[PDB]
Amino acid sequence: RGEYVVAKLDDLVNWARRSSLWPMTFGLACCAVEMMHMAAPRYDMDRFGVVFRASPRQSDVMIVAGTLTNKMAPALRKVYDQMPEPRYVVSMGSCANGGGYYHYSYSVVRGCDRIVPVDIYVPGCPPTAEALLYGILQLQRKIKREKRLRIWYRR
Amino acid sequence: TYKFVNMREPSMDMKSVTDRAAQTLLWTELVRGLGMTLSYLFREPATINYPFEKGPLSPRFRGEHALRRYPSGEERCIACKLCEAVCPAQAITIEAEPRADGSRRTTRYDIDMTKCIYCGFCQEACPVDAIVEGPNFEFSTETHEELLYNKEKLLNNGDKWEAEIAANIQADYLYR
Amino acid sequence: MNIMLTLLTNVTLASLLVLIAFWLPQLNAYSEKTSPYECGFDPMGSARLPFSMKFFLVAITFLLFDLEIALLLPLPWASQTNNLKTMLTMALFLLILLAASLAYEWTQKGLEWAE
Amino acid sequence: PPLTLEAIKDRVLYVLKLYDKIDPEKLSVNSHFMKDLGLDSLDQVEIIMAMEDEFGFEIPDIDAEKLMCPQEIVDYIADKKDVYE
Amino acid sequence: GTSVKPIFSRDMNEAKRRVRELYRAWYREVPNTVHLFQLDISVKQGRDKVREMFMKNAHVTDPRVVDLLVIKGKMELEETINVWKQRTHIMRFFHETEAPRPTDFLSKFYVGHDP
Ligand SMILES: COC1=C(OC)C(=O)C(C/C=C(\C)CC/C=C(\C)CC/C=C(\C)CC/C=C(\C)CC/C=C(/C)CC/C=C(/C)CC/C=C(\C)CC/C=C(\C)CC/C=C(\C)CCC=C(C)C)=C(C)C1=O
Ligand code: SF4
Ligand code: SF4
Ligand code: SF4
Repeated sequence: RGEYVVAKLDDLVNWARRSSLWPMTFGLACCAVEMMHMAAPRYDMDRFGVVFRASPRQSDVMIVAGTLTNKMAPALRKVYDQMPEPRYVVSMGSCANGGGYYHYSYSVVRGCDRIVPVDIYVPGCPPTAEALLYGILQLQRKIKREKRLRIWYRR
Repeated sequence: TYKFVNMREPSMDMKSVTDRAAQTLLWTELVRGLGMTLSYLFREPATINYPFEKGPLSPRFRGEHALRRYPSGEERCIACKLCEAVCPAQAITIEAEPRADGSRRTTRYDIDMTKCIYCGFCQEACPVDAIVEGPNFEFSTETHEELLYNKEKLLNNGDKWEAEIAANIQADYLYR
Repeated sequence: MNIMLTLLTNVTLASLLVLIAFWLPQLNAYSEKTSPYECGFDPMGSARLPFSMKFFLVAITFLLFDLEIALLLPLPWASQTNNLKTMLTMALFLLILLAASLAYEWTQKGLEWAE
Repeated sequence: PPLTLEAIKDRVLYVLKLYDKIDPEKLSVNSHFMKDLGLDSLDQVEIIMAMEDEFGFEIPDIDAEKLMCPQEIVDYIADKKDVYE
Repeated sequence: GTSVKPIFSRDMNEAKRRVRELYRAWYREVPNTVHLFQLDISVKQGRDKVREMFMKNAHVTDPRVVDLLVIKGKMELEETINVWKQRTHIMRFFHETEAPRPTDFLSKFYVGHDP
């Protein structure tokens, strides 16, 4: 039946997307250091299929790791625009989540969500590299639960 | 006491210069560089098998905030507002009101995880060990609003991680 | 028979892969998405203005150097002649003149890049 | 061809007319901007700019404030390129 | 006491001269911003905004103040010239997303408790 065929196509495409999540080298602050430590041998992003890649044209997930300030927010929004779809935003740290320590400052965006649609909120100051890996795996399951071709079949 | 890190003049004996020319032509330190990486590939990798294998922690680890309670069942919090008055990020909001029994307990105890800095200052300030930073750190959420913790959510965390948090405090209270 | 059949196979396979790459993925395009990438912030505006290349001398003498290899390449068949003395003298003449050209460039700045 | 007070005057009147805040009928050779037309000094800035850009040469600020009415405008642009009737 | 150091100008006339040349630079610039920054507002729609910005602080009379805003406007021009401001930074001058605010007392009374 057509539903089974589109189901299997959904599983294949979602598996590819979740098993080759290519992130972006967009570290901003101390939350980037853990972003490096999970790339360090101990946790090693590489075994999970995730390999760092600059040039947003060839990346899927943006881990906004660090404080997002007013002077940088236009750059972050523009760079998010460069990403071809599908795209995902993982927010690392309290600063990139809702403001963190400098939530009441004059030149800090009170949450990265106000600029891009954040897909996964990873809490911490900074989050432990295990916690960030957990957030990435949660995003992976999110991609696994996508129903693109199913919705197309029931257009 | 100081040392000259790069103050070495190379010897100009015929043997020395022959060795330098051999290293230049027949790449020698380059071969050493290859050999080092060969030696480490043959070595054991350091990666752990997350999530089936977890990196080591300590009983002092700071994670998800949680409200504890006495063994009787009554909450430890008495709304003294030390944690709210000491939080560097002003992430705690407390509203108190005398309960029906008479004990002073928070009618609202909200901790904003999206604004928290996980310093642990609240758990030091608490005179009754009511608010603690639990061992949990894998509590990422898909939406922002789920990170704005209420009193009920914090009490649920306290009731859930109580087995771990009681042991962690038991193994660390003597240092404090 | 064989060589152009090959070449055709490669070019059609490549053009196909391009076609599936460009028609299947269901693209959604907007102006800021195709905006030029300049490490975030909007580019100053150029990408076609003159871009100075200081090895212009080096780049052009590459043309003469690569030209000489056309004279040089008949050697595998030139060795199998009955006049090895003349062939050896002429081959060494080419190589010595190339060495002289390279040395003249090296001494008279030449290979050194402009600033 | 060489051009004289006639061409300078007519180009001055033209590029003074394209201005919207200027009025078509109170516009005259004797129409001082402050007095007849009722403008601002900031408006005189683009009067003298509409002078310079179409007239080619730039006119500095040391002299721009002196030119306050179309005669002075035409006179100055006449003495610049040596117009002596 | 009543007499204090000057910044750049030594009278109101020189401060007005500096204001005049700053307006000169801005007025000459505006179409270059419209084209280079890929703005969608009309050229006049930026020149009148420059005029309005100049007219905003047209009430000041202390010379040193006038030199201070002359330097500040020069800095903003400097940012606008070498694409240091971006499209969003420039567009902030035209408060677009801001809903229009009321001026009569009756609407303010209807909308909230503010002066
Ligand atoms: C001082 O402060 C600092 C900060 O302070 C706040 C900072 O923030 C930052 C900034 C922060 C960062 C940069 C973050 C940290 C980043 C890192 C440490 C980087 C870590 C990187 C890694 C762990 C990964 C490195 C990568 C490696 C080792 C290898 C990569 C190589 C690859 C090959 C990857 C795979 C990619 C690709 C494209 C290959 C896959 C493609 C294929 C297999 C295609 C196959 C196709 C087919 C088979 C088709 C077959 C077709 C057939 C058969 C027929 C077709 C024909 C038809 C007709 C259809 C810095 C630097 C900083 O210093
Ligand atoms: S959330 Fe904490 S660790 Fe992350 S950038 Fe902000 S202050 Fe630094
Ligand atoms: S540990 Fe968290 S809740 Fe406690 S004071 Fe620090 S930031 Fe506030
Ligand atoms: S410091 Fe402890 S007892 Fe005091 S208000 Fe905070 S949680 Fe309650």
